[PDB]
Amino acid sequence: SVGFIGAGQLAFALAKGFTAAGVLAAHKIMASALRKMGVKLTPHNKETVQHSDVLFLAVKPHIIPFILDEIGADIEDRHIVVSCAAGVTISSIEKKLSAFRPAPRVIRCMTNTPVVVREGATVYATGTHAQVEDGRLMEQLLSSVGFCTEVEEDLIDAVTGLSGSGPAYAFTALDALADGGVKMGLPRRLAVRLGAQALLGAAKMLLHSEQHPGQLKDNVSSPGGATIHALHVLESGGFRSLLINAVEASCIRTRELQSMADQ
Amino acid sequence: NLYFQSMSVGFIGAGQLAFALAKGFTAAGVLAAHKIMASSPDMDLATVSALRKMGVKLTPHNKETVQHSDVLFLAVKPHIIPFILDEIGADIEDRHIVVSCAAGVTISSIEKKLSAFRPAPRVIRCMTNTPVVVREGATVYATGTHAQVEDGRLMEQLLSSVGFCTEVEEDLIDAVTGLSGSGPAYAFTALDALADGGVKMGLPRRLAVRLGAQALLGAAKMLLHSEQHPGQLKDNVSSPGGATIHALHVLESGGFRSLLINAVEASCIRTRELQSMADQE
Amino acid sequence: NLYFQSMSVGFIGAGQLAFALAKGFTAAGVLAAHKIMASSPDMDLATVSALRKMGVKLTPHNKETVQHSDVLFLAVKPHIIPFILDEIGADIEDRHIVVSCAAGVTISSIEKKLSAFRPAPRVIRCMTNTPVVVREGATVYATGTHAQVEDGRLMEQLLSSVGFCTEVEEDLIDAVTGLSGSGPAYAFTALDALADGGVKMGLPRRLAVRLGAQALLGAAKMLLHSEQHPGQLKDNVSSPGGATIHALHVLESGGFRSLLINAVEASCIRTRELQSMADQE
Amino acid sequence: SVGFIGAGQLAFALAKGFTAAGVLAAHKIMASALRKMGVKLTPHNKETVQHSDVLFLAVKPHIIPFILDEIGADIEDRHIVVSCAAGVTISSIEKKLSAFRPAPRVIRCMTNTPVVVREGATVYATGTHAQVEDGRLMEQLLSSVGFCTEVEEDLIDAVTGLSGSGPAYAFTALDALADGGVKMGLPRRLAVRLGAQALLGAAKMLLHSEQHPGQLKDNVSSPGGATIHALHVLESGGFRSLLINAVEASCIRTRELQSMADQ
Amino acid sequence: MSVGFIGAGQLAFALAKGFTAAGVLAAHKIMASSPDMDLATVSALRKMGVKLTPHNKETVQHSDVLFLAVKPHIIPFILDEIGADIEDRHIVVSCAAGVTISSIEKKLSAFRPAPRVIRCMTNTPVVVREGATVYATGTHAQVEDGRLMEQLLSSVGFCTEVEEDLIDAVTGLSGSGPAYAFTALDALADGGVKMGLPRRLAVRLGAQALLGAAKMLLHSEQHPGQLKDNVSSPGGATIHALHVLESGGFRSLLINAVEASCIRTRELQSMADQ
Repeated sequence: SVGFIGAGQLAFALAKGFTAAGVLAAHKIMASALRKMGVKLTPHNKETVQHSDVLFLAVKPHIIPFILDEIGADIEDRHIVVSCAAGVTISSIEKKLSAFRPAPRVIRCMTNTPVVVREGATVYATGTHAQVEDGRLMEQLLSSVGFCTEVEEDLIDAVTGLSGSGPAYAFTALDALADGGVKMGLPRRLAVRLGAQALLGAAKMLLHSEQHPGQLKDNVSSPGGATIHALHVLESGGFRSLLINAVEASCIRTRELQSMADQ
Repeated sequence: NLYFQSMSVGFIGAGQLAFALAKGFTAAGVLAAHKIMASSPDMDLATVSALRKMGVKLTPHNKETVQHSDVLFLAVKPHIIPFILDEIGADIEDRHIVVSCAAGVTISSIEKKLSAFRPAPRVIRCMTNTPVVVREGATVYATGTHAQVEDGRLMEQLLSSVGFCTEVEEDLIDAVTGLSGSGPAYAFTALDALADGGVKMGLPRRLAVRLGAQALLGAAKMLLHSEQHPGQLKDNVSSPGGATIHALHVLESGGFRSLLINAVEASCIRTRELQSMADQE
Repeated sequence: NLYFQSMSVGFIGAGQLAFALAKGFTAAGVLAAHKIMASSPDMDLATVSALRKMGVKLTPHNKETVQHSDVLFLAVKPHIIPFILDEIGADIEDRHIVVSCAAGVTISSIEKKLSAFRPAPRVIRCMTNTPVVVREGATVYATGTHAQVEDGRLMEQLLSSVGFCTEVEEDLIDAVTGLSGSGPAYAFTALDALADGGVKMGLPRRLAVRLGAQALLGAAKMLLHSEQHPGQLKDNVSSPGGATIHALHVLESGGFRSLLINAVEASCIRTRELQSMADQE
Repeated sequence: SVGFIGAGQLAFALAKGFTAAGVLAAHKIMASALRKMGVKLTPHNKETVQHSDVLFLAVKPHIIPFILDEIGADIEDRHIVVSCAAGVTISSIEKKLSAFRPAPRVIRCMTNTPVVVREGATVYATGTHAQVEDGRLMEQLLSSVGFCTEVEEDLIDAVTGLSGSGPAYAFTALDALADGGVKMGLPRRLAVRLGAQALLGAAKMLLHSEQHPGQLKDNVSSPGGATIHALHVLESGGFRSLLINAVEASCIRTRELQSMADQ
Repeated sequence: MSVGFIGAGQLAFALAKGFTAAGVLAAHKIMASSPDMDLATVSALRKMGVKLTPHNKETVQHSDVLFLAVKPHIIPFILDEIGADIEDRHIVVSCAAGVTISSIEKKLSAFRPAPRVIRCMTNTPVVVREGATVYATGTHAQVEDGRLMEQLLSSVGFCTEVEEDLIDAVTGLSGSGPAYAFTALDALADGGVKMGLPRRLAVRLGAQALLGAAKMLLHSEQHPGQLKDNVSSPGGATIHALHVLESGGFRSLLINAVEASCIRTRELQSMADQ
């Protein structure tokens, strides 16, 4: 049994991904188009906690404690509490929950919206009292909707900057690539389709290759060709540096949010 | 569905594109490796020996590839095409469909050269990309004057086995080159850079490369499976005050969007130049 | 609908905002001009004499405005608010709703000052903008500790007569200031620049000003009447190879988008500073 | 009776605008959601021309002649031919049509998509054989869906750069303003609503004022305030120059398209 | 002596207002003609005492000195309209942007030989009698014509004779100059408002600062760099501010403007000479 606290864009994404995986029946999950896929709903978080065994929390960082205060009394020995809330630290969750019952089993998750098409990127960190089997169960569950691996909690800020914010970098890139295609005479719908297919195929090539991305870049840029001409104009605008800047900005903002959680 | 489990394919050229197409086609099961022959001027390349291990037939003689083939792919550097056409023109038969992947080389230029030998050559111009090697390529094609309707149908069936494929008017192919032709190199560059940023912020390189590649693959699949605008998805995922909208602002401040427009335009314009450089000679 | 055709409104301040609100309210017919009183320290301003011609009552004495009013708008420079509250605090009655439009001045700071005199002051914080003068303003409000539910309802009815109006949590008002508070100045700047571009390309200035203002008004109305994303509308209107997508590229190359993000952020941050500068004193 | 040749985004926009104006009944217009509002449809341009008195042409520039060749024989004395096609010159239309019948009555229109909410910006130029009453009828028709005025044909390129492309500049601006609002903590939907309302209100203020936009800027920027701080950061990025660059780029591209028409 | 204006735009008004404010001409001796005269320009000119008429030929018949202050591409049309009405007594003074003495003489010479033509590059501050004007004399202008022109244009500001091939550069500098100043003053006022000044005071102080600095330079033998040195105390506010101007290439932007305006003027002279 799984539950969600928050019905944001990441709650639906995970529920859609889990049900599409066939790893969970839609009626064994309740949250606090969901009904269309057969997801029980409620406006009282206490009802989800009662229902749940593994319990997800999807809320804004500054909202989490209020759910914890409300449900803290109902956390049982059986519960694994999995927080996806951006910037909320394991420490802040355990401190709240330990006021009610000692040894809350807490896992901190950093996932992304492509779990909705089962191509997510997820990392997780295990809390003070999570047993070894809890982390293994987490990895098996989140592996059903994409890549999943364990990290130390102090890398989640960096992961956020890369694969957490990554999809938005890609949506920005795909909008611009389609603008470029339209400038050069392509219909908008075809430009969006072609750019998305190019990025998907390149990403899969890299994941299926043992080679460096620079190596694949080299392999595809013929001497004097169209592609190396285009790579030059990327380089002249500092394209690489902007993506480094982005990962860094999102990571650093996550640290500022983690500090507000730990205040 | 058209029956072609018994047709032969040839590549003039044995480089990255010929390898990627042969690998994708055989992995799709639509062609048996022994029905594929590729010819290379320098048969000491890495792509050549990998074609051998696949079971493709390799030869130094372009005429042998022609005599083997029903579908004939031209996958050589562009300024080589006029010499290849002179070399094999008299070996083109009525059965041949000639599929040019040479960037910028136009249908008219190919038909002009081949018409000197036998009238009505069946020519298709293709714009595809290396991710056909994992069957996720992006392919467009344009059909020539003497290409029968069934030739375009066969073309689309074959290239759809290794990725997206659709027919366009020839005058869009230069723009497609700037977008999905060059597209994978833009993504490889972005992925190297994203991984550098992950490493700067403390991730191991191997994990940074894996995470950034998975983010890009997932985002692209989301867009393809959504009816929605990429701006709508950007809005959907960017929580107020959060890490992502902070990172998007630093992308905007460097003109990130404009660089990708610049790239599509430059690749397209260079493709037009190569085509005009061709015809001046 | 709440009956208030018989309540009196007062403005502390008689500047641009007080004029714009009085003009919008009277043009909406929701208030008669003689039910409005405004007080100014310098009654030699242009806004003062225009208020006179409208039929608004003008006075130099802030206490007289308070004794006249049921709804009391504070529309003065921000660092003036502490002195005004000291001056009129003992004149606040149980009937008064105090509506602060002072940028950055927080509900807590106002309630602290007014609580010294009479407990439970009814305070609402407003963030509105000058286009209320043509009844197309953008207004948000936040209700204070002692504001009854009906006070927020009355507030929204009144401010909705002159534009969009909705209730927010107080901690969004700084961001609203950066966006719709300052927004009209960003548009005036853009319209001057657009007109310069029209004149450069040969249009008469008067026509350039009219065309650019109409383009902006129409585009904004389209967005408000569409469910769609502004990126979707940008895609809808940008024909392949056309004039508009060429112009969008030059906007992107200068980081146009990032400048507007920078502007919203700077106005918001300055608004936070003014609020913190307040409380340090 | 009115007809449309092309069912692009501008054909629907005009038909939606005319029907919303009550200046035309939807069934007195045919094109070559339209049926939903009661607009007769057909795939043969010759059928619209037969049906029509005033005849609009909405097609890509490089497509116009093919409609003219197809319908040229059917143009009658009664017809006013109104081209909205981007970059297609009066000269290129009259030259094609005069091969069939002398003295075609041609008007060249530069309108924009906000005609769909009856806030368009339209200019028109009258051709060699348009009578005076034709231009007056045009102005009355296009005034029902926004501002309309006559110009010389050699200003249409400039108008395109300003009010033709203008709405896209505004959609770009509104997306960025909403990104800024979201960065500073606002929900996306509220940020989009507030920014659009701010731009609409500012534009209306300017249209209802006799004052200069600089004058309204001055009137609203209080000393030391939030707004003048934000205006400074616009100025430091050359904000004004980018909008000049845009009007110029769209105008110049229109000239290049007019040259392809006149080749 | 009497003066005519073909054209009633901002520059013909400025000259007419300046000439009348100077008293060198009684306004009833001034005629202006336009096919569509601005609503406020009619009332201002009529209250000024300026005779108004829609027919360019009435202006010509009325005038001894005849200013042409119209959009450049209109000029060939004007010259063909009035060319037959030019007499020996006429001095034709062109203010039209980039219209060359050659293009005017070629047109006028078709009607009567030896048209007396002067080309003028003036600016709008003639309206407050602080204009900057240069002029070039044409092939058949007599020596006394140039003298009369300089005496007239000196009544409303600085005036000196130049070779015609410097008028493009003069356009870039003093012709366009006032607009550079108006742009500068708006920005300086934004800066004053940013730092806490009321808009009205900021506008007044910046305009007064510019006026006084320009007068200092005019009344000085000294280099502008030398005046900059005299007012910049060590470590002070002013040298700090000059540094941030330097870091943005302030000087280069003004050189760019002069050059761009000059070069645009040459493009307009080519169109006239086409």
